[PDB]
Amino acid sequence: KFSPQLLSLLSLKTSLSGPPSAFQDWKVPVDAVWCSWSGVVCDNVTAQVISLDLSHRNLSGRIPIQIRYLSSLLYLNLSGNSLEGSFPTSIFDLTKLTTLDISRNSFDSSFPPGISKLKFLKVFNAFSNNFEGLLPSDVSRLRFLEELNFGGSYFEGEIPAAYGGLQRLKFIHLAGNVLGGKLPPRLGLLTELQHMEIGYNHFNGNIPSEFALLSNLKYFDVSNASLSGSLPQELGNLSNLETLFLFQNGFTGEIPESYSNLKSLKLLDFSSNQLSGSIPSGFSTLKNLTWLSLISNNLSGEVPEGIGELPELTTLFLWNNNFTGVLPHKLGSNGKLETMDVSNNSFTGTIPSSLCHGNKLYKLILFSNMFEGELPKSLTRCESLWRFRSQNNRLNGTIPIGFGSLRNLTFVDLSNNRFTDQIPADFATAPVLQYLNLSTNFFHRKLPENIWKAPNLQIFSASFSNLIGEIPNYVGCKSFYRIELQGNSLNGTIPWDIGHCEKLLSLNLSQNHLNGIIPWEISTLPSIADVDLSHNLLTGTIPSDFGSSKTITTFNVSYNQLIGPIPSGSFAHLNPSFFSSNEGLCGDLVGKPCNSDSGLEVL
Amino acid sequence: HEVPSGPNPISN
Ligand SMILES: *[C@@H]1O[C@H](CO[C@@H]2O[C@@H](C)[C@@H](O)[C@@H](O)[C@@H]2O)[C@@H](O[C@@H]2O[C@H](CO)[C@@H](O[C@H]3O[C@H](CO[C@H]4O[C@H](CO)[C@@H](O)[C@H](O)[C@@H]4O)[C@@H](O)[C@H](O)[C@@H]3O)[C@H](O)[C@H]2NC(C)=O)[C@H](O)[C@H]1NC(C)=O
Ligand SMILES: *[C@@H]1O[C@H](CO)[C@@H](O[C@@H]2O[C@H](CO)[C@@H](O[C@H]3O[C@H](CO[C@H]4O[C@H](CO)[C@@H](O)[C@H](O)[C@@H]4O)[C@@H](O)[C@H](O)[C@@H]3O)[C@H](O)[C@H]2NC(C)=O)[C@H](O)[C@H]1NC(C)=O
Ligand SMILES: *[C@@H]1O[C@H](CO)[C@@H](O[C@@H]2O[C@H](CO)[C@@H](O[C@H]3O[C@H](CO)[C@@H](O)[C@H](O)[C@@H]3O)[C@H](O)[C@H]2NC(C)=O)[C@H](O)[C@H]1NC(C)=O
Ligand SMILES: *[C@@H]1O[C@H](CO)[C@@H](O[C@@H]2O[C@H](CO)[C@@H](O)[C@H](O)[C@H]2NC(C)=O)[C@H](O)[C@H]1NC(C)=O
Ligand SMILES: *[C@@H]1O[C@H](CO)[C@@H](O[C@@H]2O[C@H](CO)[C@@H](O)[C@H](O)[C@H]2NC(C)=O)[C@H](O)[C@H]1NC(C)=O
Ligand SMILES: *[C@@H]1O[C@H](CO)[C@@H](O[C@@H]2O[C@H](CO)[C@@H](O)[C@H](O)[C@H]2NC(C)=O)[C@H](O)[C@H]1NC(C)=O
Ligand SMILES: *[C@@H]1O[C@H](CO)[C@@H](O[C@@H]2O[C@H](CO)[C@@H](O)[C@H](O)[C@H]2NC(C)=O)[C@H](O)[C@H]1NC(C)=O
Ligand SMILES: *[C@@H]1O[C@H](CO)[C@@H](O)[C@H](O)[C@H]1NC(C)=O
Ligand SMILES: *[C@@H]1O[C@H](CO)[C@@H](O)[C@H](O)[C@H]1NC(C)=O
Ligand SMILES: *[C@@H]1O[C@H](CO)[C@@H](O)[C@H](O)[C@H]1NC(C)=O
Ligand SMILES: *[C@@H]1O[C@H](CO)[C@@H](O)[C@H](O)[C@H]1NC(C)=O
Repeated sequence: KFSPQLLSLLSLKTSLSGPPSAFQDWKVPVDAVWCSWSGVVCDNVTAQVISLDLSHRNLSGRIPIQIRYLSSLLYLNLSGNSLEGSFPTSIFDLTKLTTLDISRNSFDSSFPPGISKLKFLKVFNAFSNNFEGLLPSDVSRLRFLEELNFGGSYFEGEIPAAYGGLQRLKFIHLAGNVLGGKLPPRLGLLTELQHMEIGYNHFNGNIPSEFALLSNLKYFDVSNASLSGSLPQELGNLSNLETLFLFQNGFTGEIPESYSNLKSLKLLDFSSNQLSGSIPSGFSTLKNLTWLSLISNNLSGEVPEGIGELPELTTLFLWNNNFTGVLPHKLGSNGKLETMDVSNNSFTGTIPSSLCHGNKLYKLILFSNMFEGELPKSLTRCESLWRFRSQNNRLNGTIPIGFGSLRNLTFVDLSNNRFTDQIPADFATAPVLQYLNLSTNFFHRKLPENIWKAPNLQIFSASFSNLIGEIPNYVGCKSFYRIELQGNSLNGTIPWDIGHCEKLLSLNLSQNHLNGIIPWEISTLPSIADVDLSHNLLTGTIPSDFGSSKTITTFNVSYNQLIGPIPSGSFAHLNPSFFSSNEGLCGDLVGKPCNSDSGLEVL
Repeated sequence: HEVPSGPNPISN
């Protein structure tokens, strides 16, 4: 016999080049032999290949023209290879084909015209290839086509409007090409369409009113297209829509109140448009809503209170608008809230007490608002809290004491607030706390005595909050690389054991009342870069050890009263501003060279 | 090539 089936398959084996693992399975011993081969599925009756799965075997080369001899083939998967060059027209001769997967290859040049010859093609996946030029208009002739994916190539030009003739089509992914032009409204006529992904192109004009006609549309993503203009209000009619991504566009005008009808709606993202308006009060009614993201628009409003009662809402991103009024105080009460960032607004009022109600909230960003009152003590009982940044507010009273209990708490910025009294001592207990900024607050008290025992604290800044008393004694100082204490009343000597902070980079002790000698242990710090000791009561001589330090960049000792020679060393080329207002300092830099005798002040 | 999907992940 002469088996076309065998000629075809063996042509495939010789023409595609891959590791042994690929075609080693395909062998002819010395009786319909190919059906036992990897990814070859015969028809139970005819012994013709009805399915060929060649995917994800690193293989290169060109498809041989002999592939047309598998004339019973319903299923061809070449996905996830290194295949290259023009798409072979050979494929278009397999006319019983149903699904064809070309994806995650590198196929180049134009797409070839034969595709319409596959009358029954249901599924076509070309995602992530190298194609250029126009999308093929033949696709519009595929009557049974359900899934079409041309995303992730370099296609240019307009989406062919004739596509809107594919009335069995449920899935169109065009995103991630260079397609231009206005979106053809005829696309709205696709009746069975549910998924539409067009984003990350460069388009013209708006979403056409006619897309409102897509009765069954569920997912709609067109982002980082250059779409602009007023946001079509007829879209509220899409009652099955559950995913709407319009972000990173130029849409203007307001949010049509009609959108309160998108009742299946789960995720909604309008980030980074210019959308000025306010949130429709009707949004209370989206019961399945989960993601709500309005970031970086021009919206100005009051958040509708009903959003606090949205049962399924998990993430809420309102930042970089100008909202006013207060947050709905019922907010966290659904026990599903996970991240919330409302920063850089005009919000006022108290922080809602319920935000963590279910212990699922790990990201709370309130900063650069007008929030007032005390920090709800419930935040200290929130076990999932990870990152908390509330600075630049009116927050009040005393910082509640339960934060060091929190096993995940990493980043806390409480600065630029009105806090008073005492700095919770469990901050130095916090197991993972990496960054703590209490700067510019009004507590008049001393630092927690154990503050430098913090295991993981890298950046600690208390500057310009009214601190009194001495500096605690730097015992662990395990992770600290930035320490900002300047602008307080701290008294006493600088602790001798500052040497224990091995990873220290920047140290600002400026603008205090700190007396005594400058500890030489500073110069034994391996990595120390910025030291600002200025505007203190420091006396005595500058330890000569500091000229031996090859690592140190800014050393600002000015407006103390020190004496004796300035270290010669790396200090030689240092900014002479650093030694000013010390009238007993001596040396070349300050232009009063040194008395040389037996008795000096050094050693 | 890769194309992005899902919601805008800008963060603070
Ligand atoms: C570093 O400063 C702290 C406090 O900060 C400064 O306090 C004074 C010195 C002001 O000039 C401001 O610049 C700062 O706020 C010093 O520690 C503090 O020391 C206080 C006494 O010097 C102490 O007060 C005492 O109060 C109790 C009762 O004291 C009796 O006397 C007071 C007036 O002194 C009187 O009104 C009262 O009715 C009593 O009869 C006393 O029993 C307390 O135990 C205490 O000694 C503060 O409590 C204490 N504060 C802190 C935060 O430690 C510190 O001495 C300074 N050190 C150096 C080296 O100067
Ligand atoms: C611990 O917190 C401290 C205070 O919370 C931090 O120090 C302070 O930091 C702020 C800003 O981070 C700084 O104020 C600046 O803010 C204004 C806004 O600057 C931006 O906005 C303007 C218009 O609003 C715009 O043109 C620019 O984009 C600009 O970037 C400025 O107008 C203002 O003049 C100033 O530059 C404080 O000066 C600064 N210092 C103090 C003492 O508050 C501190 O950095 C932090 N520490 C660590 C380690 O994180
Ligand atoms: C062509 O072959 C492709 C690889 O052989 C195949 O892609 C892979 O298909 C499976 C589905 O069977 C996916 O595997 C997992 O998908 C989800 C999570 O994404 C899980 O819930 C499933 O249980 C399953 O384990 C792969 O993600 C998918 N992609 C890759 C890169 O492997 C295509 O489906 C084939 N094409 C056709 C038309 O069938
Ligand atoms: C907070 O919001 C304002 C406006 O939304 C931001 O201020 C402007 O930022 C842009 C881009 O950085 C600048 O070109 C403008 O000059 C700024 N305006 C003014 C009046 O300064 C501000 O950057 C936002 N803050 C954050 C952290 O995003
Ligand atoms: C955000 O909106 C508010 C309005 O609620 C603007 O706030 C200022 O309001 C005062 C009166 O309280 C007036 O002086 C002005 O109407 C506003 N200030 C200015 C300088 O115009 C606020 O300016 C808005 N934020 C912006 C525009 O960045
Ligand atoms: C703490 O914050 C609150 C609110 O800003 C202050 O007390 C309330 O607010 C104003 C002052 O801003 C008072 O006139 C009200 O009578 C207070 N009650 C209510 C219900 O708002 C308070 O002054 C702030 N400072 C503290 C407590 O030290
Ligand atoms: C230590 O902190 C002081 C804070 O005052 C820094 O000096 C000031 O720097 C700001 C810039 O943010 C200037 O506007 C002020 O004029 C400076 N103050 C003075 C008195 O000149 C200083 O730079 C910090 N040092 C380091 C190493 O970070
Ligand atoms: C938006 O588009 C531009 C160019 O098309 C790209 O550089 C940018 O990364 C895109 N934004 C995102 C989030 O991918
Ligand atoms: C929603 O669909 C129908 C149109 O046939 C009607 O209820 C209404 O006019 C539509 N809403 C609009 C156009 O805003
Ligand atoms: C969302 O509302 C729809 C109405 O189309 C309903 O079928 C569905 O049950 C709701 N959500 C969930 C998670 O069930
Ligand atoms: C803490 O964070 C980890 C991830 O770092 C997470 O798996 C865990 O659920 C969190 N624990 C609590 C109590 O929230």
